[PDB]
Amino acid sequence: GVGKTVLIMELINNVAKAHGGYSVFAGVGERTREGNDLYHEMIESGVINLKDATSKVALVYGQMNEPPGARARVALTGLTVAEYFRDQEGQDVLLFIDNIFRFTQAGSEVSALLGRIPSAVGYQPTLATDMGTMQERITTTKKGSITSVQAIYVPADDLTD
Amino acid sequence: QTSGGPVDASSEYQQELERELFKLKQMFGNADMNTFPTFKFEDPKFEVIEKP
Amino acid sequence: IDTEKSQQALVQKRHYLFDVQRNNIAMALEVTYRERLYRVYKEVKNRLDYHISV
Amino acid sequence: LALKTIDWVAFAEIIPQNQKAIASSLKSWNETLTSRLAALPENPPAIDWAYYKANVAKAGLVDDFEKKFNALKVPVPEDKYTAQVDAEEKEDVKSCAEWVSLS
Repeated sequence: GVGKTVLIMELINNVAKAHGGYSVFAGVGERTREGNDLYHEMIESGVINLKDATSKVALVYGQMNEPPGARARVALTGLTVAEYFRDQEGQDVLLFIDNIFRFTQAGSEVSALLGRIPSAVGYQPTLATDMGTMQERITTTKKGSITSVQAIYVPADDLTD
Repeated sequence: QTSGGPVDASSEYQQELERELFKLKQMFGNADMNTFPTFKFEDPKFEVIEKP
Repeated sequence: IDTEKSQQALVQKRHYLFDVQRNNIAMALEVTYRERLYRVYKEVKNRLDYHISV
Repeated sequence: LALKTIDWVAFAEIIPQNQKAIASSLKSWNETLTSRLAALPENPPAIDWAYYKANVAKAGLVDDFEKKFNALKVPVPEDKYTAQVDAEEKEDVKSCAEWVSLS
């Protein structure tokens, strides 16, 4: 209900203008309908330019109809295309992750497929290290910085999940 | 044999050195740090402190 | 009579306002002087160690 | 830095009711100067060239930079304000001396 795509697009615009930072948007486990909606809203509002080279965001999408491996590595794909900007252009990149809980649950599905024994509630035994090996690359190095805006879903409304 | 080439036949590793030193200078100072500094000073404000 | 005497005592103690003006002016200018000292000191050391670091 | 001994509400007995804010504002400023002078030392810690001559690879840049330093006159601030308040105090001493004479 509340306008969140507008806040995301405005953060992209501002960070591109105030600083010189480009943005990356990862689409972990996203609904293809909402992905198309976001693509067209960002084309309309000028953040994406189909006819010039003045686009301020790169898009990476792993939809919901993709195997758990895709949905698990798509956040890393976005992280890599942002790390390039940071470490080779000294920019202050903005990396969005449209849902981090779907990243967690895709890792859970992957580890389940590989035959590993689940842990508390059913998540992977490597939940903390899998989250860490990703989030530890969103840092501020001596070359630049990556600031991450990660939409969060709280399952069953339990903040202790 | 490298007095003829400061960084041993590179023509590379410079594109990043310029950026790194850019940060280096940029926040070590924002002037001609090679120079000696000339100083503008400012001195305090004051008001009517006698009995009005 | 006693009220007059108390007024006399107060107006005797009067001079603290002026000597406080004095103290504040002195302290302010001393602070400014030492701040200039440290300004120039810090910044020339900053140039020097900039050269060292690079 | 020579300073004057001070009582504080002895300073508030004498302050009239038209400039209380001015008075305790000067009080607050006094406290700001107390802590601020108490914080930093008197003189800056001078710097050794041996660590700065055996380190810099530039030609004598250490020596001429620090020579300009050790040959620098920093502008000493001047009072320009104690005399006027001293004269004001003398005049008030006169005024209230005659007041107490009448009384």
